Amino acid sequence: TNRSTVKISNVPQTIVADELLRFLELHLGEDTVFALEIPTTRDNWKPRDFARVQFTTLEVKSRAQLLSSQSKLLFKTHNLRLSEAYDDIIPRPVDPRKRLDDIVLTVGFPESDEKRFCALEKWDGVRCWILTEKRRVEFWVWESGDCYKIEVRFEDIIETLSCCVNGDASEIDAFLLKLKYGPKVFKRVTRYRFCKEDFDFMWIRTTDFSGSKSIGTSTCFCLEVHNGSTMLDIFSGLPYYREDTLSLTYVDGKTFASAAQIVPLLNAAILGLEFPYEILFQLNALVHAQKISLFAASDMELIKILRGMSLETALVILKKLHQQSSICYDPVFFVKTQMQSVVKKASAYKRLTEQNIMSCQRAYVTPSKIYLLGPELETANYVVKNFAEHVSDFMRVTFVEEDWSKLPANALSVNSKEGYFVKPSRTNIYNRVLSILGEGITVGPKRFEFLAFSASQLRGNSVWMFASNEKVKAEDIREWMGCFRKIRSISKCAARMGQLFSASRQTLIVRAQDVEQIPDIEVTTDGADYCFSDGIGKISLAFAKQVAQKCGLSHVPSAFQIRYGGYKGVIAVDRSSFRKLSLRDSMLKFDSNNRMLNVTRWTESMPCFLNREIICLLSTLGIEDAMFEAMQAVHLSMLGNMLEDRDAALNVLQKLSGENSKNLLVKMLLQGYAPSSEPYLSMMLRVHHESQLSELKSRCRILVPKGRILIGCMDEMGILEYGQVYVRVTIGKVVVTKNPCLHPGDIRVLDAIYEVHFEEKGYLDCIIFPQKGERPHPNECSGGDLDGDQFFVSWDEKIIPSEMDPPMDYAGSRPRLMDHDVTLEEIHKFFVDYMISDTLGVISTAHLVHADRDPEKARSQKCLELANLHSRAVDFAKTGAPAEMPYALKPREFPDFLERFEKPTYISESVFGKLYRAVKSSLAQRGFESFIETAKAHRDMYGEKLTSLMIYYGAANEEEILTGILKTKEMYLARDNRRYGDMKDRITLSVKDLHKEAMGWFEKSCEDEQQKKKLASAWYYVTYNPNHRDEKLTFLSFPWIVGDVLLDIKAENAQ
Amino acid sequence: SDLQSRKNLTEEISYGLREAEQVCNKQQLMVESWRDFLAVNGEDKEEDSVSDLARFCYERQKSATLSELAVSAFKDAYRDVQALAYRYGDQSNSFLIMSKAGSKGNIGKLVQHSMCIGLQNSAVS
Ligand SMILES: [Mg+2]
Repeated sequence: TNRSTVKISNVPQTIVADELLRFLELHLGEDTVFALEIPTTRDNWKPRDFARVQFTTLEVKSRAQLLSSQSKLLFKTHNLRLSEAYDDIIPRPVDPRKRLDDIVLTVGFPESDEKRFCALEKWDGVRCWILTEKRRVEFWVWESGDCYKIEVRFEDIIETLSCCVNGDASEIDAFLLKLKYGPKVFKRVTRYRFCKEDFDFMWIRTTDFSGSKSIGTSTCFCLEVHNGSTMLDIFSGLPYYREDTLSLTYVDGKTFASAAQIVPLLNAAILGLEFPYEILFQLNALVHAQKISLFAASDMELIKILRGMSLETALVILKKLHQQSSICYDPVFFVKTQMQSVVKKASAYKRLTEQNIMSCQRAYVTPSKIYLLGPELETANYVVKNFAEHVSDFMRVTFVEEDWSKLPANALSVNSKEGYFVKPSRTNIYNRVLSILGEGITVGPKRFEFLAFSASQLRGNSVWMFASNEKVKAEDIREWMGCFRKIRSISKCAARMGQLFSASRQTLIVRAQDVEQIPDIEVTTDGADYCFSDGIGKISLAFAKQVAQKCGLSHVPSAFQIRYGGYKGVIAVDRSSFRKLSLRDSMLKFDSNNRMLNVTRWTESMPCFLNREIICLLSTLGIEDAMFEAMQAVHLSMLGNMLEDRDAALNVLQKLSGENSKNLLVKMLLQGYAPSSEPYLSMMLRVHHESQLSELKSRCRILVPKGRILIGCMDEMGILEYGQVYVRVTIGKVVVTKNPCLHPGDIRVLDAIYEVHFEEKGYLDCIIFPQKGERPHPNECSGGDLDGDQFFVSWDEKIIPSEMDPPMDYAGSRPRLMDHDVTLEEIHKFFVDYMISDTLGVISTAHLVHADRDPEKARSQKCLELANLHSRAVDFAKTGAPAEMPYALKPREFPDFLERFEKPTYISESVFGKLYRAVKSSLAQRGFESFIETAKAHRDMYGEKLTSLMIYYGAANEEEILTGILKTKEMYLARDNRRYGDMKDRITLSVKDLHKEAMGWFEKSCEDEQQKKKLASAWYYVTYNPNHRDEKLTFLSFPWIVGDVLLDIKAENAQ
Repeated sequence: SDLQSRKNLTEEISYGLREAEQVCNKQQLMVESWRDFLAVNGEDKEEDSVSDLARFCYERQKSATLSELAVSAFKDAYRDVQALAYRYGDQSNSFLIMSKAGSKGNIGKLVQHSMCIGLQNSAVS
């Protein structure tokens, strides 16, 4: 049932395992012990007090526990108290009917016909182990003296059938198991034990071993047990057991056997060279998803009818194949109707250079196969924008688990003792990732090479790739980006090579005759170097007013981050200016040969939020739990009143991000409509009511009205010394902190002053710091530099932390300058070295759960080591030094905030415990006739186009593609919020592009302003009145694409 | 005890006197000529420093400047070997009564009677 491992309480220490088993086989039956293990503190001569033993069945355990409950098991004058301990020293199911010992196993891709599937190779006898407690099914395959393990868990199993091999009436011989992702292939690489089999193995991960990549192309397992008809009751535990009798026909399919390392590729080697790449890319992407089988992908007649028909009419047959949810077994049936229905009913390069909407190719690399997705809308980059012809050559290559998760430190560089000191032993998956980084993915007529990776792509490992064509190559674009031969350290060079890959826009090319040098200002003392001027520039007012009108803002930006070729930093704006580009001394990164004006963030004011480290740090400075519960109560009252009231709905929507004085749902509530009258804004605000509660139950996200998110700045003259900034809100007692705060010393409270001269400078949400005297403010506050970043201020009368502390040394280690130059091989060996020995969220997680469990928060000897290691765990991209997360610091238990079911959840009692228990008791409380034909022709054209965004990503009904938040999450998205934040960006970009296409359709449908006002009445009538409910669904987004002119009907009908 | 408990003690002494040798062999790699071996880098002559067991014993005799850390390492690895006199033997043993009370002798004058004498080093020969 549960387990068979029973931990003995206290066996005597002068006893070997060949003596305790002779006693255990005396009171119980003979040969009833599977294996016994005694832990040793030393290597082989010091046993511990307790020991473990695993019985064969459940009745022996239930008898040995009843014998030990009466204190009748006396061994060497020492009583034994048998207790339960979930260890599972041998992962074997305790059942005589679930332990198969001889079964023929074959692999192969699913069928192109109904019941005729092909097979690549067949193993002559495996050991099938069906576990139930651990949801996995093992396959022990023997080949050439080596032992291999194939683990198939229950999550990838989508269907389970029964097959027939012999051909008799209603006989059970074989079973067909379907898969969609793939298994994990292990490999058995090599006085107190009684394992009576082949054991003492180490199950480390490895690459594919079945010939030449015969596992990743199958995604389907076939099991043929000789008994069959008796074990039909134990196969009901397998998920989605289909009650059907399936036939079988063995077809040889050795044509599709490949020899490369990237599988399954479409083998277009006999089709010739006259094939378009855009068709082969979609035909390769539709194979990895379980839609089209492998024999149908290599059919001659389908390629013949695809090539005898135009390209724009060929892509529409391939993008419509994602509409089918099940596996379409008849491939020509979906094409012969589509080619007859397409005849009744440019922007690829026009969206790159104007509004920066690119169509890039993404790919996931599992340890056994590859997974291509297709084109997706994303913010374009400056590195892509200049090469508008090679947009089909860029490709993102991610390296994930077979279950699409993050690669752990157990698959790469498993630890093994060799001699005196231990050393990490590299596995085959490491040499496979290094080989695919050296050579690349060769799909279609072209290949792919390594290009670069940014500092935000190391976490969530991805690789930008280029095709290296005859015009430009992988080295030509990097030579165009600058020169990276001067930087000898590989860790800084890898970050400098991809610093031009961020999302940015170009405005105006600036030459080199308008460059004026600016000296550096040092405030260093006692041998510790500081820099008040760290990436601070000055710009003329006329070119600032020019770039403000070019970028498209209302007012002039007071400070904005910029990338002038190799430069990086923020620019301040003064009044007496004579030049445009005036950079400081701490701005050079490499040879700035390229001339661009890439900006990434302008000057705008966001409301201040809270972080959980902020609440964890303010609770140990002299502040009790007094105002946090009051702020959470006045937050929860407005969030519970926004679903009923209108002003309460408009108050929180204007304060949260996404409605900065211009939105679709804001102008709808401006007229005075009811939040529950129409069925569109009600379901729009229904998910907005629960979004902030989901951000309150996972994160903190406490709304603070006093403060403004502002960018750092610095004044060139200098009058203030140790003073705050005169802020501008559309005073005193301000608290200045950045985000990566772990030490209790970097808390900083200031006092704002009213200056009669700062009104001429015009500093709008720009904090000014002093530049003389002692150590500066932001360089000692969590190590924040003076570049463009976020800052959190509060001129509130709630917290006011009046307890300062000088922080520790924020200086880093020595940089690892190499002797020779970088020859492109030490970059891959550094990139794969980020998947292992990188504990960034682990240190912050182990520090957040350590302050609530121990008194004197952020001041003990254990809470300081994690805060010291967090300075090195975040600086991996600058200096190549590992985090080296030590032992004896994890508390082996988690509180009730993160809710991980592995560790035991103890009852928390802290500032966050009352912050969680207060919310947790509140979840159970709660042209009227001339536009009919055009609307009837446009409604289906909007609806069937919106289905392509509906069913491609997994939306629920209508709101998961409109609002961007997902209702039902997945396996690879419930824990990786960093990828979810980019997924919700590209959902919003795609629905914004569809709204822009609807606005473009609007311009070709009206010529009069009365017609522009009367089109909205008809477009409201087609989707609001119940007399036009068709067989398909009617989405509540039709009067919101032209919703600006729809409010004038309600403003005209009032008068 | 009567049977097999002396054999377990012998098989544990023979394994605790073979680990205290590998402990002392590790301490002789703290010589400034071995600074290239203790770095984080792959080496080719690393098998010549782990296979030669008679050479590391021969180096402990002559050049008595690393033989002061080969005695103190055995004297620290023998503390886990002298602690075997409490798991073995009853509490009514007449040696453990006079050793725990501090009357005559200690735990060092019992492991030489029962398990093993230990190490032998002189001043100069
Ligand atoms: Mg900064």
